[PDB]
Amino acid sequence: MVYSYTEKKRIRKDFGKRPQVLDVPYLLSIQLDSFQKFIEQDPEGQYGLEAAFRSVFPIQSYSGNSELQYVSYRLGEPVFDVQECQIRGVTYSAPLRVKLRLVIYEREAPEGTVKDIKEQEVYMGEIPLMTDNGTFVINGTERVIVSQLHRSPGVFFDS
Amino acid sequence: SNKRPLKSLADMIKGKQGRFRQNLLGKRVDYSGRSVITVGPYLRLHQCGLPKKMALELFKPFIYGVIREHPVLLNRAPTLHRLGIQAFEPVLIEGKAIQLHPLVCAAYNADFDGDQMAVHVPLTLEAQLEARALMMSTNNILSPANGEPIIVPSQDVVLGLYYMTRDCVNAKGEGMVLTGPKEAERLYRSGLASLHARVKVRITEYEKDANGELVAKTSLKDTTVGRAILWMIVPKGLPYSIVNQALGKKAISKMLNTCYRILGLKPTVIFADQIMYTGFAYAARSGASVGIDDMVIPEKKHEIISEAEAEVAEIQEQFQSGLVTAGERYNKVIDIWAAANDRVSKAMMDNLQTETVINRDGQEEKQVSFNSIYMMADSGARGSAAQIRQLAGMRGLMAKPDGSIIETPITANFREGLNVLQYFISTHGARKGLADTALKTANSGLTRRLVDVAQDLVVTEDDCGTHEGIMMTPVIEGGDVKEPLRDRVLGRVTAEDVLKPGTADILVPRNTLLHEQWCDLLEENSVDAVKVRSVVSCDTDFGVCAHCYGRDLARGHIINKGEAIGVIAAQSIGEPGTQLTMRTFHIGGASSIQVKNKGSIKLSNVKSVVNSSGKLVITSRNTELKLIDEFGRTKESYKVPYGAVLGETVANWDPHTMPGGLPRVADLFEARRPKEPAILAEISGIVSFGKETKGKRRLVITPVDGSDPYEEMIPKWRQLNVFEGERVERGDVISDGPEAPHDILRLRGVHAVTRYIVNEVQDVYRLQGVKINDKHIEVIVRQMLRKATIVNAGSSDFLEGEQVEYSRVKIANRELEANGKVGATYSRDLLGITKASLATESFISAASFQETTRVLTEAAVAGKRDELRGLKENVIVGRLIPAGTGYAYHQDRMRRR
Amino acid sequence: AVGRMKFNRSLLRDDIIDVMKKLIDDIDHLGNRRIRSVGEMAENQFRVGLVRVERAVKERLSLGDLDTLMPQDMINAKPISAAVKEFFGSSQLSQFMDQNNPLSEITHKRRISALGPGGLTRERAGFEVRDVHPTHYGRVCPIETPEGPNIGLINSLSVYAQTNEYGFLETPYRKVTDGVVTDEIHYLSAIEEGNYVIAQANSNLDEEGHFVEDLVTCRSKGESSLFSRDQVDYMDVSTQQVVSVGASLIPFLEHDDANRALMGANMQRQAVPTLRADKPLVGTGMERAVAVDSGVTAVAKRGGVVQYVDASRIVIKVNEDEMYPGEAGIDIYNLTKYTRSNQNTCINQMPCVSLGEPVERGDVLADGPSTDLGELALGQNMRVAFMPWNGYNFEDSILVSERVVQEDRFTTIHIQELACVSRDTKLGPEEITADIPNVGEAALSKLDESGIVYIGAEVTGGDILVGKVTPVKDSSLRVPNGVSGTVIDVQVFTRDGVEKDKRALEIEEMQLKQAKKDLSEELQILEAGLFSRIRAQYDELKHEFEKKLEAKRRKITQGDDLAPGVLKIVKVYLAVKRRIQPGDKMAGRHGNKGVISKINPIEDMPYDENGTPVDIVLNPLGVPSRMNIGQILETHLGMAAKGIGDKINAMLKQQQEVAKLREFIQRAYDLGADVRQKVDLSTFSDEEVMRLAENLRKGMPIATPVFDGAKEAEIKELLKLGDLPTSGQIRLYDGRTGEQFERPVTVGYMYMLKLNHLVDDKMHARSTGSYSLVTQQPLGGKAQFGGQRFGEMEVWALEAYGAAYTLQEMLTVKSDDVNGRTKMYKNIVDGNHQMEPGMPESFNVLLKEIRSLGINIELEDE
DNA sequence: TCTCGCTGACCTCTCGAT
RNA sequence: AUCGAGAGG
DNA sequence: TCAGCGAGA
Ligand SMILES: [N]C1=NC(=O)[N-]2=C([N]1)N([C]1O[C]([C]OP([O])(=O)OP([O])(=O)OP([O])([O])=O)[C]([O])[C]1[O])[C]=[C]2
Ligand SMILES: [Mg+2]
Ligand SMILES: [Zn+2]
Repeated sequence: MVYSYTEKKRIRKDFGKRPQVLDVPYLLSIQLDSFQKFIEQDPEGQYGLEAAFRSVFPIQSYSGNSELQYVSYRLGEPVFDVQECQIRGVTYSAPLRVKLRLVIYEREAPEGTVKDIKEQEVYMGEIPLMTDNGTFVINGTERVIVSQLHRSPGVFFDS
Repeated sequence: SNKRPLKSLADMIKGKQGRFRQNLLGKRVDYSGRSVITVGPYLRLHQCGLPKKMALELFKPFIYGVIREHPVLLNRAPTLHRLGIQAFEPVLIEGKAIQLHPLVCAAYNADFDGDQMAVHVPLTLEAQLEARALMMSTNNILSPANGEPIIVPSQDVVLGLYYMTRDCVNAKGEGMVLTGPKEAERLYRSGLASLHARVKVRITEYEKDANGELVAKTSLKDTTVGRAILWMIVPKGLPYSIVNQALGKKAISKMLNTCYRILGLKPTVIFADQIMYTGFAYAARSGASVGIDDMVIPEKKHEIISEAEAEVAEIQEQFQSGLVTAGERYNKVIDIWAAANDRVSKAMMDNLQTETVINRDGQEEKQVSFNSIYMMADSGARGSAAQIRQLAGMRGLMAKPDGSIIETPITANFREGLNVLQYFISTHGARKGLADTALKTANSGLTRRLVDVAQDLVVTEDDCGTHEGIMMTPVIEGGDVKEPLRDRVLGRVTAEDVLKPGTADILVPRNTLLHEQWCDLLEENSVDAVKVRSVVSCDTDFGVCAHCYGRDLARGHIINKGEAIGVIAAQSIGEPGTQLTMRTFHIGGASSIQVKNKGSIKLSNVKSVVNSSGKLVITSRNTELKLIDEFGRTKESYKVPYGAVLGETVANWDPHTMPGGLPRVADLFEARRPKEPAILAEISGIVSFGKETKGKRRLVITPVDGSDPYEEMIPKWRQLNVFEGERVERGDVISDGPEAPHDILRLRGVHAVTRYIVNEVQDVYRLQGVKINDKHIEVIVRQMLRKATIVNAGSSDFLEGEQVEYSRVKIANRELEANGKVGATYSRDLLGITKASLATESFISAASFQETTRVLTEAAVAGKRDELRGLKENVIVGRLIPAGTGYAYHQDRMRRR
Repeated sequence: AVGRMKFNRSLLRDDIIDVMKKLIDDIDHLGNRRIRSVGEMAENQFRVGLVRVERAVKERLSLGDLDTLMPQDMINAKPISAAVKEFFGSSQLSQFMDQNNPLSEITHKRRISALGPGGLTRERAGFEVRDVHPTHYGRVCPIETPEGPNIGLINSLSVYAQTNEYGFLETPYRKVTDGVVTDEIHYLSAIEEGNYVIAQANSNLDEEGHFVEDLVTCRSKGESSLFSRDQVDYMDVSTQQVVSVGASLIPFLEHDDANRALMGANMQRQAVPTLRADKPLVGTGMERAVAVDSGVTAVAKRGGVVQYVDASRIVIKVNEDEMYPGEAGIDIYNLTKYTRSNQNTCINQMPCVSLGEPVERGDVLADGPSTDLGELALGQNMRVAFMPWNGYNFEDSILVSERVVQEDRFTTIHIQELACVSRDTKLGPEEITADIPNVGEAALSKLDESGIVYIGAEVTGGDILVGKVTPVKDSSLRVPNGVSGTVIDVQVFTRDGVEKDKRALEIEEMQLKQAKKDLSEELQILEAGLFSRIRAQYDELKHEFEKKLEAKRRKITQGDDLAPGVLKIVKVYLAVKRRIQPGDKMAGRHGNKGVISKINPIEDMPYDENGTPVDIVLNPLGVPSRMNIGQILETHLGMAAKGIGDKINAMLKQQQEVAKLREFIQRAYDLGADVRQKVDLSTFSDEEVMRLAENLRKGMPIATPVFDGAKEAEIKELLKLGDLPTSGQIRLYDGRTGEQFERPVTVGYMYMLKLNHLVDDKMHARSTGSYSLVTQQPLGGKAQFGGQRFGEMEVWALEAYGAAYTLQEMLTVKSDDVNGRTKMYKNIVDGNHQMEPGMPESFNVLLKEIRSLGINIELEDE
């Protein structure tokens, strides 16, 4: 009843009576799924850095007809891997490269077309990366950010 | 910038973390250590295992220029009472952990668990002298809360003593005549005779003569080999009947108490050491072990479960019969499941007790089984009956998410497996058990309020010379005498000469301490009730005296001048709640009157109506039922509910339908006012009952012998039923309801209110199995009754009705009567412990306790002055307290030059 | 979006009006609370940084410019970086990971907290939030909660629990159609499962899947009641669905009360890994999953044949089907070796494979801490005797045989990191050179020419590791006191612009040369295969190899971003082995715990008829007082398992044909009333059977799933097969006297754990030292070398005793009386001890604070 | 008489960030 | 020092 | 939070 080579070396005697129909899932699947939703590219602005950008990216003067935009974003390769991040005592993070765009329209001429569009790629801070074990390396110390149990948004009636 | 609000100047004075409670009441000290504690069975009571690593540092200035000449103080973290700090003589040991004596574990609540204790070094010569004379573990034989010994064999020692002294049928070596205990030991060691063999031994015993001399008595007694061997460590002066029985925890406790009463201090500590050694040795030799087969599952449970399930199914008759309301259904389900639980517990206990059938010399006799679980149970070492029935019977009912109980039962024990549903149900009880020690301990930590309300009292004089006292009566509420008259009167002076049944003959003259011999003499008489000198009716001003107090429970004899009785009383009252809330998780989160003897039906304070049938139905709300036998009135007290109808059954009612513990103790100590009570004010004898057009029916009560009447307003809605209740006593019940302690005081008296408070507190304490002496509650009540309002002062300096210290009013009245003036009349006021502590003369104590900003504002605007006469003030200003050793210095300070 | 969905669902759907209409016409329920993980919180912090950047952009662009406005100057990355750095490092939910063992890490990563920003408060929380709810079933473990103020608020995820798209916890259930259970699985949330009636896992089923019993126990609407087959809609997927990962590791959990199960689940997390990981003889079968998913064990990414084996590294030759077209075909697994932990324990990886052994995907190649052949091994199997022994196991205490200490079964390695930081100072008072003023010749020779200590040197208390002098008083880093160990690693950190001393250059370049040699060897190992293939673009491969080597060298030589004001940081790692002694906390998996009180000689321990003594002696009185019968059942089952292992070992000692071993092991695996496991040895080869028997010679491991474990009859049968009494109790003889104990004593093997509560870490003793500034009182910590707090309750105790002088000296002479302390120390040292207590400085502080409030408080003389 | 602020709710250890 | 997060009793 | 407390309305 042992197929893996590791288990074939020493098979544990199982006294269980109930057949197993669903195998135990990955124990750290919650952290991996959460950070993968946060990091991975989202075609829609529903989850992650994409949804975060669609919130306050259009910063502009009031009725100035010149707004700041962007096209996409990309996460670079980390300078150091986990082991030497722990050794050096530095955060294991990946630089964030975002391509922003700016549009210029005619002054007091909304009917006229946009005068010019300026797009350029800009570095925006360091985003810490989570290792394969679901943990974070911050300042050379290995850290875990636990999930939070908070009341679901909405309306409830209680006394 | 930080999220938390900035701490202002007042925040550094008030609160738990303020200057007072964090730096003046409690300081960090030098010469202190800490480590884990391990068990040393080789230690004596005055000894503990102190690692050399600590001793090199703690005694470093002493080393520069010692372990035996200088004791040390061991201290556990809670320190619920005084015995949480004790003095030991240290013996240097290798390693890091501290070796603690097994006997002081109960006093410290210590346990070899990962638990830790602190070490303190008395530096000055006086500190060492007081450590040796007061805080030594050898001087701490008796508990301060009650005269019971605090060091007691437990666990392994109890099991060893219970194994030695138990007997077996047809054991090896039965029936042989022995020349003494030494021969019994020789046959045991040689393997010729068993330890449980019923033999006949020649025992020489000593009993104290009239002059106190020891005279020997030699006789052949039917005993066992184990009891004979055990007799060798029993000191001279005790009867052989102490060991001639299967010794449980209670038996060993009683034996130690008897040894202390007869012989004294040093014989008691030597006897305790010998008992511990013998118990450890013979528990090791016994080879007692726990196994899965030791738990026997009776076949009666498999039928009791079905009976209870059918009972509840019938009780909930498909919700179509009616009366399936949530209040009635839940109560009846709980009652049925509790009945099933106790039935199964009894069945399993009965199966375990006589599980052993032993073949005698040609006879198949039956005896008490030697089952391991049972031997751990009745010995009383560790393991309650609830835990045992959880193991081998059922788990029963569990704690609800709310304060209530689960409707569904676990219907399974722990030897058999539990379903996941049943385990999920029991998780609720687990959460409740851990939450009680996590959060409810704050409610107990009541203790601080009791400490501060009473910390000022110190025994100041030998005796008042007064004659007032309080009635002492047994408690027979539960069908048996829970508190005999000996327990109430022991170690307390007598205010009035106790007279023998009849007249002109007095068994006990007044002003004599009722010790064990006097209590035995009183028990020789068939009936006795003694008026005992109390502390609430104490004529001493600014303190209490020894005679009105009684005997020092820890030291046995009469209390000395200088003892801080208030702190001891507060600790004794506050410990049991704290200790019992912690031990809640140990459990695991789990209609008629019948008399002992038949006879004619008697009643007291009963009003009843004739039913349609011949049966009598009670109408009064408060009715007591007591039976009389063919010889005398039977000694029980029972309560007959409103709707009740009347080994003989003499009462019947339905508890479900009428046709808290520490919260209750706090309510009693805070002098809470119930809404309902309405009782007569002044003894008159005539109630006018005049017709009044007002909605609230008005009652005018006019004296037979007095001209001035009294008028009261009695709302009809608030008090539906009103009685006559005339001139029996000022305070007679006019309307049904829980009596208010303030009204009870004002109308009946200080003694009556003290009796009410003491009884109501002790009922709650006794329901949980706690035993505390009544003098502590009397001290607390005395602290409650300290303020008086001077109505119609007359020649006194008091202005109109203002709250004033009762001692000041009494002193002023005495001075005026010396000069001939009339003096000031007053009425005693009942104040809760919080309010009474906040109303003290000293503002430093009040500021340290609570309400720091308000107390400081009052003292500042009023320009108050603190004389620093109490314990807390001298602790804060870092001087000698006016108690114990510093009492003489403080008296010298008061007398000045 | 989840909020809008909840708002629509609650009102069965101007928005403010509809709320009032239903108001005129349980919060702890799961449907009202959702899970917020690290990703969503990081997104929220990014939103905060981004709105700050947007405000800055609006402020900068309000001026307006023609062709002078670009994306660069408008935005700034400083606020976003600051916000994310604050979140990762200072947030309440960003916690220092528990790294005692793999189970602790798993529990921490699966932890759920009700506290945190936008959440509850522990002191404000009541009993309703802290109690178990009918919706906790399968989503949150009811057993595992903290024992302190955080009870009920801090919770652990169940084994099978997930989160849906909206963030609500859900559980898997087996769909029941037409009275037969169907293998398809539907995940249901609390509000979704409330409608349905769910059968129990403990429901007997036939071969076709129909329920055996006519009436099947179920639950509905938060209550459990008996149901017929027709109404059943869903069934539990497993018996472990409710317990968490930590609670599912306890064998025979249904025989314990939930209190002791909680205690065991918590104490499994403080278990310290030992020298050798020892598998649990009695287990559940979740050890492999925990060990694999913890990530402490090297797991073969691709299946292949092992090519190189070493303590430090393992090389796998990937199979032909698993190699990428551009891949050379070599997988290298470097192993962690003696690295410090968060809790100062040791992390070690040891290979569990041999050269040439075939390996498939997912196989364990190295064993992390507390892991034995891919199985979690938190402790050591110990032979326990439940019997009192002269009071040395009196009150929950534990007595340990000296053979346990001799065999180093519970010896643990603890690594301590010490750092020496040199800071910039004007006029150059601080020195870092090896030569220091007033330094002993032996101490100077202990350190290298660079001023740092040699790797591998034994250091005791009061020895300098790194040499430093500052004005010049010696600022050299030294071990504080007492702590002793060996220098296993030294790390030197210098910035890119920080000046490097030649001796410091020597040490740093030695370390960098070692790292570069390791990197070059690792690169050449993979390049050898490509070079051999080319022999059968050599210049291009050589150029690529040189470029990779240069990049690795540049990365190694890249200066570290040191904090401003400091030049160099030298870190010294000390490793020491802690041996068990009286005072060390020991515990099992069933809530039982204790402290070793005596190390008993081997001959004094109780021994069997065969002369084999027991290792651990436990008081039997602790078993029935508590409700942990699971420990007794595990003891019996471990005795049976060790009996089977002893029979196998006996057949191995005298040469026996493989047929007999195969027959016995097949009989042992086939034993049981009805077990799903069917181990067939006929499939195995002779060498495989011999290796299995070699692994089983120390005891056959047993798996007992929670709420599905072995029955008593099966344990008795296993005891029978091993030629052991079925009662589980054997006749023991006293070692000191040779006299048989009068009653049979249960003896078996229980899995004992060593907790991170060593007595040497806890033993402390202070005579005198530093005092606080605001109040002249001793400090308040062992690290600060402070005294013990003499709280108010202890003052009450001394008042009750009447110990006036002891209380006075503790209040004044031992604290807050500066003149009193100064005179008392001289009096004690001189031998003639007299004290004159004075006013505590804290009272003067109180007086000054009250006077600063505007209230005049004074000391009236008379 | 009833809202309405104001008051109240042991010891020890580890870690990092300010 | 303070705060946050844990842990032991 | 959850009580209990007196003092304004
Ligand atoms: N003030 C205060 N607040 C608290 O929250 N806790 C305290 N004290 N303790 C102290 O520690 C004893 C119980 O701990 P434990 O683990 O030994 O439990 P236990 O039942 O006695 O024995 P066991 O663990 O073997 O089952 C208890 O009295 C007390 O002094 C524990 C918690
Ligand atoms: Mg303990
Ligand atoms: Zn008196």
